[PDB]
Amino acid sequence: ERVQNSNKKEWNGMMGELLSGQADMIVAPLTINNERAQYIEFSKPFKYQG
Amino acid sequence: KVFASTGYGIAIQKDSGWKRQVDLAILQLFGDGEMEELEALWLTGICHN
Amino acid sequence: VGSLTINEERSEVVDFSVPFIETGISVMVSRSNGTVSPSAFLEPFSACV
Amino acid sequence: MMRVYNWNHIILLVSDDHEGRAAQKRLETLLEERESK
Repeated sequence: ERVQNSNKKEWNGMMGELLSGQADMIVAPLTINNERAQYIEFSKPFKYQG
Repeated sequence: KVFASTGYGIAIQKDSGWKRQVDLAILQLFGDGEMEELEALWLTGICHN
Repeated sequence: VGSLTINEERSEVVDFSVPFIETGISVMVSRSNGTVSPSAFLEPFSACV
Repeated sequence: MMRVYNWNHIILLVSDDHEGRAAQKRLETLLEERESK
């Protein structure tokens, strides 16, 4: 989400903590896209989904 | 109910940095669903419905 | 790029990409089927009537 | 100073000023390397 009056798009949620360094590794319903793979390194998919 | 659960991928030389940008393009493919259309072009049966 | 699977004894040797096709081991048969209604209509009516 | 003694980790503190920001920009442009092969 874009931070208001700063033109900066900032993640929230789990990625508001992990990309800020406030958290360690995450297990989650990790829906995988291009951008999350761009900022978070990923393991191989544990549970194939749709 | 497949007894195994694995995936088909691509083999790369170890410590080759290109595979990151390759996987970015793989997720670029995943972001629009063209492989479903190629599955409609390739992987489609007759009475599998 | 051939249709090979990502496996543990293979990933230890070289670098692997993200899997793009979900795969799994099963079996297949050419089986004609049917059913048995064992000596009644399996619980024919409501048993109260 | 990296690969003088093969050093590979750093945590920085920037002076909130044009000096520290410009030095941070210079080292950020310096860190854009290792495009092998």
